[PDB]
Amino acid sequence: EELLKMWGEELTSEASVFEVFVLYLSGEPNRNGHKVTCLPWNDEPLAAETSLLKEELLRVNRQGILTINSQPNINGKPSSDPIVGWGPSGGYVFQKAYLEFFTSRETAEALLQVLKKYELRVNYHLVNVKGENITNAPELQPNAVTWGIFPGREIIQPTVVDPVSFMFWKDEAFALWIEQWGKLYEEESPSRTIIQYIHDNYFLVNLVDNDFPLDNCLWQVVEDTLELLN
Amino acid sequence: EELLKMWGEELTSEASVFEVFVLYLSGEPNRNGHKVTCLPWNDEPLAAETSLLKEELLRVNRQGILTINSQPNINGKPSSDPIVGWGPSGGYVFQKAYLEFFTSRETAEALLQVLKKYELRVNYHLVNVKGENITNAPELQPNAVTWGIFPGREIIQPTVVDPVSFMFWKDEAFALWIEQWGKLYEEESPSRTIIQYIHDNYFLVNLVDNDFPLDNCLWQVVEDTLELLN
Ligand SMILES: Nc1ncnc2c1ncn2[C@@H]1O[C@H](CSCC[C@H](N)C(=O)O)[C@@H](O)[C@H]1O
Ligand SMILES: Nc1ncnc2c1ncn2[C@@H]1O[C@H](CSCC[C@H](N)C(=O)O)[C@@H](O)[C@H]1O
Repeated sequence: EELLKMWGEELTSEASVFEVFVLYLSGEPNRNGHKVTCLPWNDEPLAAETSLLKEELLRVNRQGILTINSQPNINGKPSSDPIVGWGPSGGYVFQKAYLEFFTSRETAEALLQVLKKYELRVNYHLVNVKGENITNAPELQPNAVTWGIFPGREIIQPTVVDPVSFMFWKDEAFALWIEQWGKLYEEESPSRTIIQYIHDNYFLVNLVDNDFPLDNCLWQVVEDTLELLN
Repeated sequence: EELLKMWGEELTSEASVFEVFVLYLSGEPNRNGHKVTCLPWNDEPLAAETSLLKEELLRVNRQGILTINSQPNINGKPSSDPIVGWGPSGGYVFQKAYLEFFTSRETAEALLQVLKKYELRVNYHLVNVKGENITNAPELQPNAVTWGIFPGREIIQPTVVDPVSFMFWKDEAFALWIEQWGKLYEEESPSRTIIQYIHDNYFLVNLVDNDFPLDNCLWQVVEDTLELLN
């Protein structure tokens, strides 16, 4: 009853879903006065590194690019930074920019068309519930996205985007629609209709911008998809 | 006969050894008109990254800090750079500054005294033929000194300074004096005296500055040792 109170008692349209993600990312309550304190993929409030890319995420989600995971790029910041720092003291820490999101088939086709402009810079991975796995991943090999350099030590790379492990995550990612939000609504409801439509027709998408020394391209990539579509 | 022609037919003093290293590092011939084209540890001309730190090495060796291996610090330069670049195209490549050298016991004690000022920033390792291994190495663990970040890929760290492997290199490093320069001179020669003295009384020393984003400290560390000594 508390989940169904924050995610809306009944969805009017896709817009309702778009708002549930925008109200998770902003601090604002819905029209009923309740904050979206979690989503099926998160169960938590955001980690503090998202403070670096909040407005951007607001803008992206307001369009229907439904982000479920993210990362700022970090260019060798002090390992003591309370926002991004980790590991032993006196080192440096690094990140690639990363974005994980669901999309409509229409927006997925517009994104595949725009990713031709960014092919070598951005690793991408689109998939849907029937398969149709599309990725530019080198030989289906991991991509490092977080690492740290520490005094007297080897490099530590704690975090990766593996195209093989993503295909096990896919099975959670799409089933968390029906199993935790669909089964929350009535069987025959237009709400269930909406959620079953999103369970079937949407693409899960992952992007990684490999140029961590530069400004993040992923926001311009999505602006370029909304240009092409609009 | 060709080695003994370039390393000098007979050493007057330690100064003679100091000059053989300075004439390896500069392009200049000795007083006899012959270039030092190699040393016992190298068998080759320098790699092009030394162009970035030549004058510095000239200055260091002119004092008796006999460098046998070195590296500039590199802060995420294009992986396509003909000087420093390596691996797949479109990535970034990184280095810590590194210096490997022999020293007199007097200069080794002056360096141990000055390394107290740089303790956390500079990894150091001194050793001599009897043992007397001194290092600040974390739990006797490797230190990364070269690495690269490439699109779609994990980090590659091709090059390390391992405090355990250094103790196998030690046995070459000191024996290459007697086995390739000492046995080049006569048995009873003052030249053999000189080389046996350097085979026994000198310390092999390795330093690594871990702050690759900053200007290299190692040159000021050696200036600080020549201040203390002088
Ligand atoms: N709905 C959502 N949209 C965008 N980002 C989200 C999100 N829910 C969680 N996140 C973010 O996803 C990230 C998980 S942590 C990612 C790993 C970490 N940056 C590393 O350094 O290895 C956090 O920043 C979290 O705030
Ligand atoms: N006598 C000497 N003094 C100082 N440096 C030397 C030297 N003889 C060789 N070198 C240097 O030692 C280095 C060996 S290559 C070191 C590894 C490489 N920089 C990496 O990126 O992993 C070369 O730069 C070479 O020019």
